[PDB]
Order: sequence, then structure tokens, then C-alpha cells
Amino acid sequence: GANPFRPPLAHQGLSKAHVVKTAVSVANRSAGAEPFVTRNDPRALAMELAN
Amino acid sequence: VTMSPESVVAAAGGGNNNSGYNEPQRFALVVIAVNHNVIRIMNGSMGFPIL
Repeated sequence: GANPFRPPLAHQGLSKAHVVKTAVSVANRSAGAEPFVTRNDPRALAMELAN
Repeated sequence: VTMSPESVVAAAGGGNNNSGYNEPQRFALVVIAVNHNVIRIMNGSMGFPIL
């Protein structure tokens, strides 16, 4: 039948076109930035009383 | 996870003295994970660009 079983030729494989289960998309949540409420107390200022 | 026969028989007490399982025994499963992350440092401010 021209159908031998010996050849280990396992082809190339199979292309996974899609996945059975879709991947949900979560909302991106960043974090602190340059003015991320930090303590530095350089000046402490001086508020003169007007009256 | 699957428990062991020794655990399931030591859960019930009744063991002789100096055997440890003389009293009923309770078990708690704990799972710990270790991951990666990225920390961005700029102008004296720290935050997670991705979080």
C-alpha cells in the first residue's frame, strides 16, 4: 500500500491558529509619578501676619 | 493536593503517650509565590511604571 510506518518524519507540527479560551483584557493601573506626594520640607516658609 | 494516610489517621487522636498525635491534629495549607517587577527612579521619586 506504499504506507510504511518506520519513517520517523514527524512532519513540522501544526499551527495554533487560535486558542479555545479568549484572554481577558485587564485595565492598566500605573503608580506614583514625579509629584507622588513626598516629604522634602526645604523651606517650611514664613507667613507674616498681616494684622 | 492529596493528603496521606498517615495524615488522615493522625488527624484523629487516641495515640499513646509521647507519640505527637495523642490529640487531634489540624492542618493549614499555605501557598507562596515569587515574581518579578520593575521600579522606576527619577527626580527623587519612586513608583511602578506598570504595577
